[PDB]
Amino acid sequence: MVQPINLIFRYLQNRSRIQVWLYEQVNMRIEGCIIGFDEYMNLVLDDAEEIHSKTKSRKQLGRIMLKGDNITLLQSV
Amino acid sequence: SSKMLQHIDYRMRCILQDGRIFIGTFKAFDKHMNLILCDCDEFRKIKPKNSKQAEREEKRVLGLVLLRGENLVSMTVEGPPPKDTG
Amino acid sequence: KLVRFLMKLSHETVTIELKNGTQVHGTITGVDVSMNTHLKAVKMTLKNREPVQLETLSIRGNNIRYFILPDSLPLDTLLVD
Amino acid sequence: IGVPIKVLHEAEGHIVTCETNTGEVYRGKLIEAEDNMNCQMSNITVTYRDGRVAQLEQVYIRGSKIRFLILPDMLKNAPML
Amino acid sequence: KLPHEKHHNQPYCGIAPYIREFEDPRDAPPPTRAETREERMERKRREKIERRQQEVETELKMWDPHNDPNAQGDAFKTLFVARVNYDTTESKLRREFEVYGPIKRIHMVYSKRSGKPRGYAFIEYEHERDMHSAYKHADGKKIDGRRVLVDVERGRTVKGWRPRRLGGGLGGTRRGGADVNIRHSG
Amino acid sequence: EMTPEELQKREEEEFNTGPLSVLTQSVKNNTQVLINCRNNKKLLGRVKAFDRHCNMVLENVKEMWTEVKPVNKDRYISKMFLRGDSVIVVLRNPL
Amino acid sequence: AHPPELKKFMDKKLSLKLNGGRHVQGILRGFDPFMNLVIDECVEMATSGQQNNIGMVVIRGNSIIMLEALERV
RNA sequence: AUACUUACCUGGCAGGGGAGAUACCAUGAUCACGAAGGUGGUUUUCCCAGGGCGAGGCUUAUCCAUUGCACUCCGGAUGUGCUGACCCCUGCGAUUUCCCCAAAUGUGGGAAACUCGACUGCAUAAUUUGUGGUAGUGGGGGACUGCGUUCGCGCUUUCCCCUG
Repeated sequence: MVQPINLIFRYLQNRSRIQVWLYEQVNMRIEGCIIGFDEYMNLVLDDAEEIHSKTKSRKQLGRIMLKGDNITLLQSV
Repeated sequence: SSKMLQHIDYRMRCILQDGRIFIGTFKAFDKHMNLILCDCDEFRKIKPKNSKQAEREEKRVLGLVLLRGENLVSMTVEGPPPKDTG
Repeated sequence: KLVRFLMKLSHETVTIELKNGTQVHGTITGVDVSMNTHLKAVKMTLKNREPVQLETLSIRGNNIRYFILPDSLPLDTLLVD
Repeated sequence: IGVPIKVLHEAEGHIVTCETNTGEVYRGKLIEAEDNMNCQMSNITVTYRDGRVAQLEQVYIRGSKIRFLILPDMLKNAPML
Repeated sequence: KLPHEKHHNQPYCGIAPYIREFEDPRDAPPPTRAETREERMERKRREKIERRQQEVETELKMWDPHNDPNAQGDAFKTLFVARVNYDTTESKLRREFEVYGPIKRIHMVYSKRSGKPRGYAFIEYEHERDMHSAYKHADGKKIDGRRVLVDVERGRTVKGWRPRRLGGGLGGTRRGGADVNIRHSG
Repeated sequence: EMTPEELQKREEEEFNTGPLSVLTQSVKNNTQVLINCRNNKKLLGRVKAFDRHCNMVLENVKEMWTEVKPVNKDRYISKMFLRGDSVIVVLRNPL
Repeated sequence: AHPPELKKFMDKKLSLKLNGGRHVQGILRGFDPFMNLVIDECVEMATSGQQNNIGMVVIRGNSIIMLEALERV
């Protein structure tokens, strides 16, 4: 039985660009290569890109962190 | 904590976070404030977008209801409990 | 903690605002650790509604926005504990 | 446990209604109940905020995301009440 | 309406247009910084500590530990016994501490004003070797039903040594609660 | 917590050196502070006490907000009790 | 810290409701006391009719509102 | 029926009003008389923290008697809903053992023992209620645009007013 913690650890080792959805925001999304995570579900990315469905513009942010409560859905590549 | 114990079985009106008013027989509660209402009716205030008309009330009968304390704002006694005497 | 100070304001008059813009003015009779307060002989004023005088009202602590205490309250003496 | 929780556990197996924070109201037969208000239902009828309805076969709902629940009035005859 | 479908006609704005604080030179009232039943206790706690500390300097200059008429004999030979029962007769203290060696002189201290027995005495053996034999054996002895401790008297041997009243000494029978066990001995 | 003992004083050092020290120095020096709450309104006043929950005891406060042309509205409250959850941002006198 | 009794929906095609009016659909493989679910063959199911399959994904229980089983368990 | 070794099945930690004053008790303090403080008592003022005593006092009917000459309130009793000074315990529902008072199998006091309560503190502001993405951010009456139109309206752009 695969759990989210073990799966998140796999994505981390793989360094794949994981996309994340925002809490209460459908129009905004974030994607980046995860570097680490804590029990609070907070995720840190090496190179983040803020993409909007309406604007389709990818804003470069770099090494950043994101709150776990704001996470809504994880997506691979 | 007699402030709440004294009010068991009374006809209390629960105020919801969304603005609704649940009037029912307050049966029991808990530390989380989860109440049990009997013969509850739901009221909601709708704004008049057509003209200067009286506020529109839409009653709705529910019966027995269990309200989560997190969604409960406040509660007051609308009237005494249903008298069983003739 | 600080909620203990809130439980000491029984029988005094204050004006509390709610997260939905509702204002409630009345005398306090009891408060709990969850910030839930019971006010007797209280008057409620919902947003875009008419004021109404309620003889009692038990409010939860989560939906509270802030309180308005009297001008003569002894803070230095009441905050010792 | 809490008395409201016990009234919910004994209500297992009967038709109950559940409203969520997103406004949806679910009415159907209750399958499983838990202390944390997690409820499992079957053959429910959902009502959206707009008014449209839909059909489902087997559904589970988180407890924290429930506004309130409607149970059979006959439960008032419980021994605790 | 729902929190997600609510049309925010006036969402949360910043605070850039709301900086209207008071000027710097308009400092706050200096006398409005104090608290009751928090500093007066510390103020009284500091004086009693300092008052004694100042009183300590006066006693050291007046009284000399080494130059004590009661104290006699070689310091390395003399022994110190405390926690002794008040009912212990002088002969009982001799016969119990003579097993380790002959006692040249024995001095039992008494209250200066009350005259009551202090509970500790100084034992002077004839030979320095006889004392050391008691250091290990005497410690932990049971005299008159009450355990007693025994250590070489440091009043005139150890550099920088002083008794309780001067902040030194050993044993914590009256130290912080639940910090010094009564069963353990020196 | 990391210190499950009941004698833990983690909260003590936190308010003295942690981010919540902004309120301690405010009550110490009796300096004003502007707070942005979930009401979309800004509250400027002094502080007298607080705790870990970010609940401050304010006095001589001035509420300010705007509706809609955009019209500003302000009032005064000499003594009030602010909750923490409804707070968004806090700003001491930058002087 | 009692976990939810989601053993019934294990290895079943479900359709989950999210907070911001978003919905997904996939086969469940595991859960946690906090309702953190890992579903495979998941579709985004955006507001429009378009469909986008990505496969294995993770969902936080704090955002899960309701979950219905299309296979009736 | 007792003790010993193993497997299996059940379970959350700290506690017992709080802040001041204690000259006096205990701790009989490890240095030639001594600590202070602290800890555990006893004494002593309070936020009164809950109770027990209900004297006194407040509201109104029922019953009884009075034809009364006062100007310092007030005839007697029951019922409804209240208040309440002074004086007592600092708070346990249950169980176990020692000593003692005793109307001696009961009625009580001085000691602890470790046992349940959902009493409190921390895990409790880190997803499931006790610290927010439920913000409250409007509505209406007159003049004032456009698109579609079933001419009722949906969306959209302006000024002055009543309303919260």
